[PDB]
Amino acid sequence: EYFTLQIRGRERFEMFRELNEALELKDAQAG
Amino acid sequence: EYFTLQIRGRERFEMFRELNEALELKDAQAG
Amino acid sequence: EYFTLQIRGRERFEMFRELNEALELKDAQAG
Amino acid sequence: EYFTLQIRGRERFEMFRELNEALELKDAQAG
Repeated sequence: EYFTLQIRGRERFEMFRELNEALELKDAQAG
Repeated sequence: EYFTLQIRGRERFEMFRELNEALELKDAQAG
Repeated sequence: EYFTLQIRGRERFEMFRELNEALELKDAQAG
Repeated sequence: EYFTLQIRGRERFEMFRELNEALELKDAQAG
């Protein structure tokens, strides 16, 4: 299930995007 | 400028939503 | 109960510090 | 340079620990 979050500010968006990509990379390997 | 981030998983979405709301509350007061 | 997390990199530390302060401000008011 | 952040609450600590480990895994590979 996918959800969408609206974020205000380019810098804030960049931060959350990096954190989300980091979590997805962790899962793809698992650990 | 608003951006939208697609997140996978209800629990992950809840976490990012709380973090985003926390940052917005901090800004509304400023500090 | 307090815990301590060791973080590598000033920029990363700044980011987590802002996020942690944001969550604490949210709790102090509650919502 | 390593920094230390004091966090209140086991659940909050768990969340930041997962996020920090995710960022470190991303860097170890780079991307």
